[PDB]
Amino acid sequence: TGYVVEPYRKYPTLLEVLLNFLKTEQNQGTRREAIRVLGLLGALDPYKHKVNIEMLVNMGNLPLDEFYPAVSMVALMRIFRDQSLSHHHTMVVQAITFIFKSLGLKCVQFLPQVMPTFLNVIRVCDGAIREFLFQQLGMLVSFVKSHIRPYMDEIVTLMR
Amino acid sequence: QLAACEATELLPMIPDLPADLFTSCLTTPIKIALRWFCMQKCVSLVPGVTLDLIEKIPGRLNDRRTPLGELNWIFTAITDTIAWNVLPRDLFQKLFRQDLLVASLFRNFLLAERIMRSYNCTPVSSPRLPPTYMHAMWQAWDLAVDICL
Amino acid sequence: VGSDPVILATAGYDHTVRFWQAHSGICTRTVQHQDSQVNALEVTPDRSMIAAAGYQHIRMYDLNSNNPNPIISYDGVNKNIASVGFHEDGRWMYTGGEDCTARIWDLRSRNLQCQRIFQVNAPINCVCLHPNQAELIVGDQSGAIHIWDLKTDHNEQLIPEPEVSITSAHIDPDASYMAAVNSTGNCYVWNLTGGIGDEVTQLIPKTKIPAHTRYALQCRFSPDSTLLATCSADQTCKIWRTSNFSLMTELSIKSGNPGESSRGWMWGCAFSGDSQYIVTASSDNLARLWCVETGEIKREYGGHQKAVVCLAFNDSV
Amino acid sequence: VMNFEAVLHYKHQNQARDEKKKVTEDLSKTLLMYTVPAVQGFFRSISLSRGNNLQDTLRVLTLWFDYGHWPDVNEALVEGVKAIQIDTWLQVIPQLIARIDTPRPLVGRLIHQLLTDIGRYHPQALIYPLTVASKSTTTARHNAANKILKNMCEHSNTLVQQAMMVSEELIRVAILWHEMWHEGLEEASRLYFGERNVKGMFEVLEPLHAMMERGPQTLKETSFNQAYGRDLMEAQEWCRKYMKSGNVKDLTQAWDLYYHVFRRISKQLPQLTSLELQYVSPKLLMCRDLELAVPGTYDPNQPIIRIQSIAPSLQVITSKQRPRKLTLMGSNGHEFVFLLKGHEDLRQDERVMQLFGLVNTLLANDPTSLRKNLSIQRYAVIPLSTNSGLIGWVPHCDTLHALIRDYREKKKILLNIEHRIMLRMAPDYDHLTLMQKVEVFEHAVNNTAGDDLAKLLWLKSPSSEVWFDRRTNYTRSLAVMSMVGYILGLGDRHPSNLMLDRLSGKILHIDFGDCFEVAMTREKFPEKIPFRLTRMLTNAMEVTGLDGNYRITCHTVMEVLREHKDSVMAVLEAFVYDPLLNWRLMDTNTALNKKAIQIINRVRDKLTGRDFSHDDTLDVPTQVELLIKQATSHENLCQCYIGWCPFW
Amino acid sequence: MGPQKALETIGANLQKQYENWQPRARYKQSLDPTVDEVKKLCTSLRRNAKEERVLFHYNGHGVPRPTVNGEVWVFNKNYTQYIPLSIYDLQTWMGSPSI
Amino acid sequence: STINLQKAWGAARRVSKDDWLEWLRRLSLELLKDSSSPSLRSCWALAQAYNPMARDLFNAAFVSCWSELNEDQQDELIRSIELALTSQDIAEVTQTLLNLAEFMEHSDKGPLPLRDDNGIVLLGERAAKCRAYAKALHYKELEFQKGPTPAILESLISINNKLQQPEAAAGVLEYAMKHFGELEIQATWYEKLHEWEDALVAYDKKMDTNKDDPELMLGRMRCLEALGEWGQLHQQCCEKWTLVNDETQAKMARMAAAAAWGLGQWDSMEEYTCMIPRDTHDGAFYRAVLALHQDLFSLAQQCIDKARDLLDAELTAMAGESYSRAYGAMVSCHMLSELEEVIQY
Ligand SMILES: Nc1ncnc2c1ncn2[C@@H]1O[C@H](COP(=O)(O)OP(=O)(O)OP(=O)(O)O)[C@@H](O)[C@H]1O
Ligand SMILES: [Mg+2]
Ligand SMILES: [Mg+2]
Repeated sequence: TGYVVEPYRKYPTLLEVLLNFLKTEQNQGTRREAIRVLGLLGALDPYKHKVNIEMLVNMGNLPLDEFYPAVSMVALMRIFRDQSLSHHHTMVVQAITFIFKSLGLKCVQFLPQVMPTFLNVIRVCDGAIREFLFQQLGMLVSFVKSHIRPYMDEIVTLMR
Repeated sequence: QLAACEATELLPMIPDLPADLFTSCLTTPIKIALRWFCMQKCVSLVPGVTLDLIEKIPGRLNDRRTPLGELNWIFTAITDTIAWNVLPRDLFQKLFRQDLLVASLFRNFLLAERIMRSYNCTPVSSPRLPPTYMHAMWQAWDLAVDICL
Repeated sequence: VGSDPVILATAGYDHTVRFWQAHSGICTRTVQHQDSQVNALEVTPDRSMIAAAGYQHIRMYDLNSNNPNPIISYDGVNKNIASVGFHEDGRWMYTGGEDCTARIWDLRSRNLQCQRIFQVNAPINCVCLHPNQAELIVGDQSGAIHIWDLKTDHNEQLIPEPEVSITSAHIDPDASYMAAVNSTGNCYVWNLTGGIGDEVTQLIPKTKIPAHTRYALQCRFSPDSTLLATCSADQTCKIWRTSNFSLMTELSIKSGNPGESSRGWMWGCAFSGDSQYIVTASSDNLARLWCVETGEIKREYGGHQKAVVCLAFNDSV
Repeated sequence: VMNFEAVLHYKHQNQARDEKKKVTEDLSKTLLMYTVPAVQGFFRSISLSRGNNLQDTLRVLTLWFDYGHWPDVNEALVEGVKAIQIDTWLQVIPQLIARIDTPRPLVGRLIHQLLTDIGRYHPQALIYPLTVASKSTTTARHNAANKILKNMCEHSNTLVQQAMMVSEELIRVAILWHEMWHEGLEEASRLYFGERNVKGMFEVLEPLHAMMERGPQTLKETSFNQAYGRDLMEAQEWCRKYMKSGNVKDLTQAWDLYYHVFRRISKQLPQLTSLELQYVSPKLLMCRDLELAVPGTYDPNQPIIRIQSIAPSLQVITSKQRPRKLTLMGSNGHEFVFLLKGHEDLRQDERVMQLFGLVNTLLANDPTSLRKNLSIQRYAVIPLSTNSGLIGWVPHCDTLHALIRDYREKKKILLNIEHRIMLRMAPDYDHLTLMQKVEVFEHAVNNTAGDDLAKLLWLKSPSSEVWFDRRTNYTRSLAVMSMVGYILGLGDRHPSNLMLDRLSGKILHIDFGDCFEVAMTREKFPEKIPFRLTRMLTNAMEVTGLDGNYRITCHTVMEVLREHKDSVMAVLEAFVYDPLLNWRLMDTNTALNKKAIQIINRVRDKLTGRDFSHDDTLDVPTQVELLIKQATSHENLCQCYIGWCPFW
Repeated sequence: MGPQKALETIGANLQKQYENWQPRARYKQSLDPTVDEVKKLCTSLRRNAKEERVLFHYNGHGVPRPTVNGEVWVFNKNYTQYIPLSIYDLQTWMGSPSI
Repeated sequence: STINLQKAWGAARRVSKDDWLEWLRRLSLELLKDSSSPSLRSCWALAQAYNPMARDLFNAAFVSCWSELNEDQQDELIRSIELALTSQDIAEVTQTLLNLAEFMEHSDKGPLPLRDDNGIVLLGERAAKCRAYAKALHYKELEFQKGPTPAILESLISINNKLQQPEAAAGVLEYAMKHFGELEIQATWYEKLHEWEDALVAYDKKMDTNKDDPELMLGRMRCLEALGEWGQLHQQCCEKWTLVNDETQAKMARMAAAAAWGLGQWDSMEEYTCMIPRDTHDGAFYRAVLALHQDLFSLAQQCIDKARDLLDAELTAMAGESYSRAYGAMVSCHMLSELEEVIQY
């Protein structure tokens, strides 16, 4: 049909979505095809791209003692979102629980990152896992103590 | 001696109470007594009473014939009663009658013992009082306040 | 202090005025100048007392008498006093302001006011006095050498190079050549049509000397008028000879080292009576003394704790 | 524009013949042939930009305003004004409101008829401009503005009576009674002890006594009046007993109580760090869901983000002028933040921001420059009176002064090392000649290194290809606001009045209070610079130096400014032939129309390279070079005020 | 309020609250006090009241929690360090009729 | 804590892509086990089972280790890093060590003690190999900071031009003209500046005086194709083949194929294309192009599709930092998928 460059206006995210496939998908027909696509849509003047449109300085911000937990927490939570967790839920949550156990009450700073995803995981996931997640939720609860109060509604909804 | 909390326990961090909780009980009883009334499930049956209304209760703590003074006057009667029906006579005299300020503190301390309970604290006193939190004259106060606001 | 035929004095940012001696360099005595620094000194022309052009205030200390604080205080100049001069008889002092106003100050009669003024555009750097005591030469920070007649009230402006702050000036005791020196690093020589009885007072442009790379800061002729010494901000004091205008001598206080990030500039110089020794001041605490023939450091007057800007050097009987 | 340039040939070429009865009528014959087809034409090029016509629209104004007192330009203007989309004029309202009081009869009535139309459609857009016009001093403004607000009340009374109240409450918050008393008293003490002036000292104080005669309107004013309303009443009594007797023995009793509250209030203001809005202004706390839009948000092509509710308490920045950090929950939900300033006329800022609007337009339409992201970082400014206004706060920014301070303390560098070197060498640094001070300046440059900005611009970037873009943008940006800054003539650019975007890297100037060489002529520390291109900022560019990105970006900019000089004049003539700003230039000595014409002479000069040498015509590379030399010369830099920070 | 205003004010309010229950007493409030400050204060109140009862209200939300050693926390002159204060020392300075 | 680490440090007896990557994998995981911080130790368990967990913590993991280790142990490690960069340019081992090296500069820990400069010269080389031009410039300027030379400036104007930053290149030239007023060997400089006519003058002069060199010709050929001149470039190829080596002929033949293709001389093109190595993108491309003139689509389609699979790495190295640099590779795939449309046309 000859629908070219125009797709970078209409559904403009497209370039970011395609250039992940070249840096992820382990097939030299899929990685092969993703090039056939990019080509056929054509190249963009990077100014046209900037119209159509952390991790290192994550060290830069902090002293090192606080750095390490923050990095791990970010990597863990980047997995902690459906597709990769289909196998590796349990692993992630075992790490987190060990992190908070290790930190003391300085763990509290990570709460708003973890907790919203965490509770949504419980509702979403299969019952194969679910009895484990509650064991570990209760573990988070214990280290954090009273600071969990903001999320308590959601927890009670989950339990109920 | 008078002490906010037991040796184990930590004081409450609860956003709507003051951080001064044991002092405020001891020396502004009516002000927290009313605010603490408002935070219970008791208020389910006093509709149209918010914390804003309790800010502006008219009267003062000396003019007996004005809602604030009335509650204050009641309060005094109640705490003095809870002490006189609980403590042995010698001890009651020592604390509640000998001198003004101590008597005022221990009267009010009874209120603290009742409140701070509901937030996992227990106050402590050097002449050790018995537990008065359950004593039925409190449920009189509860009604008295209810009507009076 | 007064008794020595070579009175040398020196000062800058250390608040002291130190009195050296020529042969040895044992410090005779020192005097305080608090509240300020010293922009330039001069001795009065009968060796009687010495001037210290401060910020807001000239003061004058006794050279003959032993250990005083100032005899005379003049204020009434609401910025720096950037130069002085003196009437060779010893009645007047011809000052220059940072406030664009080259005054006259009577020495004998006490009067806190000035006798005359000569207002121009920019701040007044140099105030040098022509030998017959009738003309006064005032430069400034916009190129402009104004020649001001003290008798007739005439003022004839004169721009050698556009805009560049002409930093200092002097005219020889012969009245044959005048030299003023600018911030570009050029020393401009002017031929005198010597206006004695006529007031012709015309100048004929002789030579632009590529004198220095950086700021030239003070130029002076010797009493011989064979030699024109030009101090600078390349830590140098290049002596020029009168006939050619060729580099006869090049004094330098450079390091002799690939890394020495400005030891300090070569501020002000002043010849001897015979013009064989040339003193100089510097911004590394060292008032020196040289040999004009060769360029050999005959003495070194190191006593100041902070920097030094101005000299006061004196041959006369 | 051929017809417009032909018009300006026989205007300017005739004043050459004329100045240096019937020569104005022959002119009025010759001009009129072209003046009218210029106007007719522009209307078609405005109706075929429709989204990009600020340049074109300002051309129509230059014509209307100046050659509209003819009836035959009036005719074509009238016709076009009825034809053109009423959207278009929104972009040029400041120019229109500035001439709302025209002594020309026929022009002024057409303006009204246009503003009353913009008042009909897009009312939001107008009311804040009109409200500051409304409470003017001069008669033909405040009659005509209050007139249009009356004619604009029966479209939208609900809208105006909101917006007018909001406005008048925001000003009660912007300065509190005890501030007004503190600044009033300190100025009063300068008059009677410095100058010895007594009648002018009453002129200072008694408008505050007239303020306090109204009585406590809000809780904080109640607590002023209860704390010290009495003292001030009594000091007023004694200063009024001076006006019948004329003894200094009255006055000593008054200055007792005046210094009394002065010292008390001076001991209070350091701790007023945040203002609980109930105490200061209850109407705004009470305010929920105004139809009136969030200030400096209104777009004719967007739906209105309206004031859902004002935030309950205000953070107070500590400076000379103690600005508030006011914030509004808009009806889209989002906290919008402002900064609400007392004692500064922000109509300069308003117009200057309009100018950058023009420049960004010009630079974006040259394709060579478009590519390069030459874009001035303009924020929003909404005046509320002559004495106050709001200013759109900027996200992801920090003053150089803050960056450098944070870096210096991180790596344990003593903050004022440069100033301390200078003082350790020469203790009397202020009290030196020029040449002496150049010594000391150079010494303290040649012992530190100015890597500080250059270094932290890399430490704070994540990756290198980020850092690269940051620094490329940083340079070009800093050049564009050199050249634009120069023209405007934008004084006092010390390191707390400019700031770095911690994302894009771009620079962003703030505070346009010192404009058109106000700073160049002040009688203590007159600036000698065009723009700060100090060594620190220099080191942060590519290691080669100025000769790449920065110098080449100056030419690129200055080709574009010297090209379209007439657009740039139209915009600047606004706040020059508006009387109510230009008192700023009357204060240069220790009359106005002459002084106002001096500015616009000056700016015509910078845009013709007839700036340095009135006789010569300095072509663009050459003009730029002389400027760079000026800005970077150590004589010029060490004359600057010590807190200007020239050794950064 | 900003720190210093708040602390002074709280001393005023706390005094006003005790004035209801006892309006005829000397109320000597100490605000973020040093050890030596407290010593001067308690001993001074002894010599005034001399045989009769003396209140000692101690708040301590600013300081860390009191130790098993029998030490309660106050400040040093510069406000860097929480200094401790032995209860034994405190009941030395305060008299026997006390609360 | 280090005896298990030592197995993954200098196990650098590696030769193919898979061999070096598997060095990297095992290294990153070996780091995570050790790392003294409990909040990384934790992840190891996961880091095996999901490898991008180790990938992303690599830099962080590395500092947690490196912070502890002995001086002997630091040099032991660094010597295998030196060797990992030096021996074998793998996109995803260089771009993980360069990004580790850059991570190390923002740190309190100091930069990596490589080869006495803090490795500036080494790391800059290998950024310019990767087409990591921005990083390449950071280090190139770090050289400049310790006393510049004509060689530094020469490169520094090409690299600025490779970032498409010509005002900065022109600036660097105006540094040169002040301080190195004589040194001015600008035959390569004009060529790097994108002053292609003046470069052709300077290489005309330099090939008149000195002999028929291959290097002067390669530059003077690059001048012609950058001008556009096809007729003249086909002359500069024809004459010099036996005088030229076979190593230079791999560099040369790419320009030659485009030139002969320029002039509709296909027989010549066929000869030159074979000289280009098949495992490169370019070789695959021109083979495919010849095939399209000849009319052999099966073969062509295979070569196209082979080229894509080789291009994978060029698009996988660039775009990991910025799309702007990816843009080079983007034009190639544009051509390829258009190459496909040539068949269909
Ligand atoms: N538009 C803005 N965006 C972000 N920050 C701003 C803005 N305007 C001002 N600020 C910040 O607030 C501070 C004070 O602002 P400003 O300089 O306008 O107030 P001021 O009291 O006039 O200060 P000064 O005494 O320097 O004139 C500045 O140092 C700046 O960091
Ligand atoms: Mg400011
Ligand atoms: Mg300001």
